Amino acid sequence: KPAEVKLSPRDREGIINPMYDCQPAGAQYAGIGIKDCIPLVHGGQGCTMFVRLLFAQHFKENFDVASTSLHEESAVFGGAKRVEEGVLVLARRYPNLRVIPIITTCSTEVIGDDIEGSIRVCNRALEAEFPDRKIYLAPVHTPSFKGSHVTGYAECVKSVFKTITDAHGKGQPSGKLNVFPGWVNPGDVVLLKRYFKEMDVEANIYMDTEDFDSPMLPNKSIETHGRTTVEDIADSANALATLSLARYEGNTTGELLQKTFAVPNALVNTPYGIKNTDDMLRKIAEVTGKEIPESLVRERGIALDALADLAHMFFANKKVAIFGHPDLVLGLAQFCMEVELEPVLLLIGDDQGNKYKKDPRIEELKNTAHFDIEIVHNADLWELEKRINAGLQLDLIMGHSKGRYVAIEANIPMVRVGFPTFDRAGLYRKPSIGYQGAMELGEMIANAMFAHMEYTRNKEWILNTW
Amino acid sequence: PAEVKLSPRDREGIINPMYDCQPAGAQYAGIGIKDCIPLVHGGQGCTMFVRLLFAQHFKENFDVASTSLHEESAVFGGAKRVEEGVLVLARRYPNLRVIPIITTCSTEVIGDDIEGSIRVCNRALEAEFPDRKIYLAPVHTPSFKGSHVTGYAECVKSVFKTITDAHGKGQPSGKLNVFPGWVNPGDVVLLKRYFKEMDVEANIYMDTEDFDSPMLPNKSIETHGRTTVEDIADSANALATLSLARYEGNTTGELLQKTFAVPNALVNTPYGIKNTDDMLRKIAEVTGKEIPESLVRERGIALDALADLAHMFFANKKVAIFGHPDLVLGLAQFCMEVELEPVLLLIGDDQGNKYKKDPRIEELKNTAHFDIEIVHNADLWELEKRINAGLQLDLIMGHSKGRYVAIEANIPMVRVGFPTFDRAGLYRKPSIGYQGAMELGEMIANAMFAHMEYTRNKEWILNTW
Amino acid sequence: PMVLLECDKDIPERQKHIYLKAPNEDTREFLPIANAATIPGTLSERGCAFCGAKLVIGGVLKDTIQMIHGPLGCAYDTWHTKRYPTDNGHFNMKYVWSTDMKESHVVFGGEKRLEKSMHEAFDEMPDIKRMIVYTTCPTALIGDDIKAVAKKVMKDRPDVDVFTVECPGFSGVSQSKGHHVLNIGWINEKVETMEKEITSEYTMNFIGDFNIQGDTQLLQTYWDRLGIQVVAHFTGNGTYDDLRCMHQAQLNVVNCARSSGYIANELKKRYGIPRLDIDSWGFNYMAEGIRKICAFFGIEEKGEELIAEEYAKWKPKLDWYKERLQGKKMAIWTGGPRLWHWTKSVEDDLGVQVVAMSSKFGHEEDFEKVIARGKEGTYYIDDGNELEFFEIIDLVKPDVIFTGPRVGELVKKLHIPYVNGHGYHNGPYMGFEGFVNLARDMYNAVHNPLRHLAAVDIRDKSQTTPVIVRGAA
Ligand code: CLF
Ligand code: CLF
Ligand SMILES: [Mg+2]
Ligand SMILES: [Mg+2]
Repeated sequence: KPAEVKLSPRDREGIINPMYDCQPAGAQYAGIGIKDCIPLVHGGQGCTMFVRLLFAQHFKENFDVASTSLHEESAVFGGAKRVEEGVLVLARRYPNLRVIPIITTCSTEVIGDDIEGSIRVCNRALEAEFPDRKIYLAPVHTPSFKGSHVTGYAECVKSVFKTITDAHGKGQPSGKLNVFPGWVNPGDVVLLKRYFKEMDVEANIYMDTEDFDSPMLPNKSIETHGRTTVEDIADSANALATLSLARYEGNTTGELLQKTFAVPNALVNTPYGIKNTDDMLRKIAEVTGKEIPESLVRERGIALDALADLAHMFFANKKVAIFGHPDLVLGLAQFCMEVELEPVLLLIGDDQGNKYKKDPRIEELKNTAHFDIEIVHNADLWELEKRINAGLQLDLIMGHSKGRYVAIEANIPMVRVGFPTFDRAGLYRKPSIGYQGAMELGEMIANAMFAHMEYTRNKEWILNTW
Repeated sequence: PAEVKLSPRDREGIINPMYDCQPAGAQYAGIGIKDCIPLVHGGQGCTMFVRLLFAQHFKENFDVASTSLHEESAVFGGAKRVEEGVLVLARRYPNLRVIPIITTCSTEVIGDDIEGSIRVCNRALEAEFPDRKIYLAPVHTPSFKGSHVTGYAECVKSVFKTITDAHGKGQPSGKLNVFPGWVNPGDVVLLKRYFKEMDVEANIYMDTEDFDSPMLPNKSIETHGRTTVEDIADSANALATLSLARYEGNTTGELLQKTFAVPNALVNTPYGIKNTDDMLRKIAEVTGKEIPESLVRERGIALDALADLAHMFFANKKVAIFGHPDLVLGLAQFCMEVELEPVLLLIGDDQGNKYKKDPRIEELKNTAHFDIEIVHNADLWELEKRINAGLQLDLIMGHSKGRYVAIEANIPMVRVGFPTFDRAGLYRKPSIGYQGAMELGEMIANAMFAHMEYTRNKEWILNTW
Repeated sequence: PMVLLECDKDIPERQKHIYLKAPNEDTREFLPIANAATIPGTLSERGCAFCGAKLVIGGVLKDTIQMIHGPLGCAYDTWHTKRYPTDNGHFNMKYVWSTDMKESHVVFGGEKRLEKSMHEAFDEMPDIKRMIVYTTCPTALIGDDIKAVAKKVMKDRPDVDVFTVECPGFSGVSQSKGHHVLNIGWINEKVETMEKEITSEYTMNFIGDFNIQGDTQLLQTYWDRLGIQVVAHFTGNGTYDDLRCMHQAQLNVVNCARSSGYIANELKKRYGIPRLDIDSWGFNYMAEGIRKICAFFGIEEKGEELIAEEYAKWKPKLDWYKERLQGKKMAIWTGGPRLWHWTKSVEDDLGVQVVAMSSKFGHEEDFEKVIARGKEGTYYIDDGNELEFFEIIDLVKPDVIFTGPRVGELVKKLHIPYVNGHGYHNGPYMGFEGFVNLARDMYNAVHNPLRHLAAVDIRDKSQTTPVIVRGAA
């Protein structure tokens, strides 16, 4: 019987151990990458404060997000005045504020507050009070009872781009690429910037989160900010092309810019592993007419050299489970097979299965795998734990830190990937995409296995002459 | 009652040696030179075992040849093995330029006249290859003194003497000479970036970046040192020498000062924040170039990362460190910056009379609030035995030949120095500088975190730190 | 006087919330307004009422499913964020449960979705027999009757017991309302529904302690030495069924009078159980609390033996830290009670001067206590916000801030060290040993080479890089 790649839904109505947060959390993440932006989350206070804590867990940094502080009165009689006051209190106390994504929650979606109407009120009020400022208010509809933080991220990026480009329109061609890498770490942004620099390609990376890893400086200044400005976003209408790296994390903004401004959008496989990075670089060369540089041939070759020290010795035939954002899960499954790992269980955590079934990377796995793969959509992390309890034999888990107790108790080595990775130090600074990222993922896998061999006394003497 | 004490190993024998012998270090020096194949004059194991050791650390081949001393040479002398070995190398490797001729215990005991063989071979090579120049450097490395640390330093010095003797002083280059010592490719990459950002021209001796070589579409082999004859010859013409390692190349900086009046500046090896700061201040002093904002920022990113770890996870934790002397003393200082307590420092060779004078000892004596034992002439059994007698350690920092000590004692361990064969990719990860301090601190934390999970020691605490 | 901070010029209502204590004032004229509505858009530190019920109180229990009836985010957001170990492998921290509400359920109702999720949770973990169901914003808004659902599930599953809490996030103004609703619901529905064996002549409940980093387990070593049976811990390292037995205790010992005073008050009213308020943080406070407990029970000598042994074990180290922490300036920016439990204990036992305090959700009661115990020249802030924290730092220049991790990571940029005033650094912090642990973390936070290094600008030719000499007790 031939290997089979099977998609299946979670068979429970409820969730145990959710893989993702809700849409408003992802909208907050999109917004914190914008310079001079403070998102305003219209709903109860937990919807803000718990998400600021989540970002502190992943990045070990503070990010500014405000609440409208919905209380009983507003829950019963309507929350428009909480929005309106929150926008004015922000503008009054933050003189440099320029962008406020107004992010709905379950509460304010259920009660039907008219966000666009509150924006008209606020625009009137702000134009009267602050005639020399322009503040962009973007309506972000993120009911938490649909989708997940992945969809909320995509929705917020799209809404902010619509708002800012509606105001500025199309103008002087920039000669630049738009790049939507999706939900990646600062280290992934650093790597992409280097690739564009080495290929002599001007690009804006949306959002530019490099400075989330901010210094502690002699002058005590706070630099923990997004670098993407209003001007950068507005300039997306003028780009040569859009490179979208993540189908579920920004491609819809690339599509919107194609429809509105005739900026051609190029969606490529998210660049996890060697082939996906090669194909991203080929697309960049195609759209720009720029040559792929020797420096990237060399980085690729150093990655391959490193991975060749590991694949048949330590990885071949080892079984892997992967969970995280869909672009990351599918991309890491392809990386794993390049290094002879066998990703037998892929878990994707939300209600977007109608889309996942059409992802061309599913077909790519069907056409390559020599082992069965189960892809569970609408998955929770109990879907992983229960399968291990029932006898699934895994050699490795790759996923975010909220799955840590599954791996710890099952005594399975885990590599921390995706979001949030709070239970190890410095991972936000490590690339996972590109050639360097493939190398650093493979070496994390090996080093996790090596430590496990030592702790379990499983042929630990073999780590000498590999 | 607050005491940093130096003491020797109390046993005559060794169990579990920390370092290899001098010839191994001489080989390591030589493989960082472009178009160099060292020739190790002695029995075959003295070559082959060291080529294996380099493959363990780097996961790469390096070319080193043997003179294949056999029984007849042990009775009558081995000069003809040297002479044959040089010609066989020159004839079969047309691009070869440099041959350090490294002695061993055998060839030191029997007293072969290396300098006399070099005169023979220079005459032979000049006759046979009129348009070629091959530099033969005599490297005296008896294994019954010193260690691979001393052997490295001796080979660097001899090669520099040989090449600069041949070319002398020329026109000022405006460059620095930099002797980082025995460091990884990742350390070399970091230093090159620092000099680039500071707009300082420098030669790094030896430039081992390309030891981490690609697997390329054209099947080209690039696994070579980048330091050329011309680079070494130009050391005579430098503005100054920056020596980062007292025991690993400072004597070459001094030789260049004595011979060519190139002023040598020895600084603390740049492990940790202060030592990196002071290195950059010396560079600025000697060059007149300002320290760039980019290095203030990298420093600040390192401090930010280390501040997430020091009082939460590191404070009052007891550390043992072993490795090369410059690395051990430098890492002890780094440890202190992050609130770790390096209570046991082990240095593995007979150079105690020098180590007692090292100014970093005094820097430790004036700062530690806990007793520090520095064991010189140490072996790794000195660590295991102390643990067995009750020494409580939270962390070991050292090279991979100590792994079983840590594994069996159930103590987390960060792999530093040479060789680090039992983890992947460490040769590519800086340990010096600001980024290196950050990388070291995060290895320490991540080793502790994994240990907490495997041992179920408050593993729930890794959520909101 | 009351203080209008510069950053509050356009929200001048904040003046009523910030008191700077000055000589000769009648403090009754200067009590901050507390427990009032939050101002939108301020970056207030407050959380929601659901948080106060599930994260803070109910979720501490070791043997109970925490079924959050709502969309998935309220569950995700209350998981991997607390440090309340148990003695059963930390079941409470490993899991969280959601009904995964969808749009259909908003439109047509979520009661069947909850019912199915409850049966699934009990089926997936057959050895777990207890559950708390919480409402969240949208399930409250649509009127799902979770008590009726729970009643039906209990009829269908005679092996289980379920408690319900109606605690949407928009209830009240903060976490506080969640405390209230859970306390009152528990005493009205579940107290006096079970009994346990009484094995001591001396029995108590310990009310308002949540086992942060093992605090409860450390205090239990005292009660075991004294021969006192704890009927129930509310809720540190607790079980659902122990809480059903609370009416059996002879004494209620209260630490967190904010979150858990409600149930102590109702237990006194209904059962006659006296309420004893203590401070279980602070070295000399802990001794006073043990002496009060022992005086109530008539076991004064046993209490003196315990205190003498604990002083001999820990007071020398405490005094080592006091010598080095004397005069250091501290801020406490936490929920509320730790302000009044810590201001005078760090002063008495460590010589530390608390110069600024902020309470997310304290009531006027909490401000009465903190101002009574606190210094002149200190700022007392109700419902503080981020820009106020910066201005306060500029006014008082603290050497250390006890606050949550995110604010700690903010103030790090200003070269100010922090200790986690919520989840601790290296706890526990209650009891005799715990105050030594607190002192140690404060010492290592402030006497930290990295702080000194960060201040050096290597470009300044006039500057060198210092070496700092530290110590250990
Ligand atoms: S104030 Fe509190 S945490 Fe907020 S929703 Fe309300 S009970 Fe809950 Fe829930 S799913 Fe996400 S996090 Fe909100 S938008 Fe709704
Ligand atoms: S051929 Fe064999 S390995 Fe060589 S010495 Fe001879 S027995 Fe030994 Fe020993 S100490 Fe070092 S490695 Fe040599 S130079 Fe002497
Ligand atoms: Mg290699
Ligand atoms: Mg940081």
